Amino acid sequence: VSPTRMNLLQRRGQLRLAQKGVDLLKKKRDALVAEFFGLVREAMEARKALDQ
Amino acid sequence: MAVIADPETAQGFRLAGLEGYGASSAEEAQSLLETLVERGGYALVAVDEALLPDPERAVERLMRGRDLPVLLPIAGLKEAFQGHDVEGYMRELVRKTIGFDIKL
Amino acid sequence: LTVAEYLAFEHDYHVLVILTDMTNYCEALREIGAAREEIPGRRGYPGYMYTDLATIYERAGVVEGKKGSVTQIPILSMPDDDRTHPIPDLTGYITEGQIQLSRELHRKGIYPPIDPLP
Repeated sequence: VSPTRMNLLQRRGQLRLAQKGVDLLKKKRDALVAEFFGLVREAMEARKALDQ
Repeated sequence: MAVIADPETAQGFRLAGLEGYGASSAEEAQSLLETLVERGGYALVAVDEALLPDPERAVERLMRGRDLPVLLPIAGLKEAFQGHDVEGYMRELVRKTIGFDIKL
Repeated sequence: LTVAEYLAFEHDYHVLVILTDMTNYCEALREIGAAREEIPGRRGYPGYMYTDLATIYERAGVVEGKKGSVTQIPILSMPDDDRTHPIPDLTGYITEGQIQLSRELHRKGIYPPIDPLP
């Protein structure tokens, strides 16, 4: 990339977009883990019902 | 659907409608499982815990080409009567899934 | 270009002109420009480089009432494969298009490595 002021502004915009994407992906991962910790409890209950 | 277990409960599952097979060793159960897998049809197989603790390890390369078939570990005849606690299965599964192994 | 224009417009020839490297011409211009303390352009090239190149490129074309023609195919090298360098920029602002070669197509064994998008 040729060094110009416009390219510098474009690169800083890309950096801001990457940081926002990281912050959004962390929230998505947290939601997935929140669902997982209830799905595992349902599986645990069904496993011991199947035993009886 | 089919099941591989002890011969007594296998014919009970056959009464219930599953193509059950009797076995008491891991090698014959794995061979019959991979014999059932290769042909299209039913994708559900149930194995006792005394024959194959890890059903995915036996068909790990066929599962890489297709994740559709379902293999479910289950308790045996003697295992059911003596009983156990199912928390160990959850403790292993959480390590299998997220690696951190910790679940209070 | 004097010889080309004479041949085209005085004896009805069809002339094709090839210039090997305009980068060397720009360097030779920059030497005299820096020797005379002229106001530089964007990268040390003299500020009148657009006018000097315009007197070279704009001598091609066809003339009403005459059968001759002049066609120019200049060749120049972008230094760091850079399209925003002053020489390719001032050349593209004057000429009627460009053919851009691609190094990525050259590394794959493709000949001629003409990139159609630029």
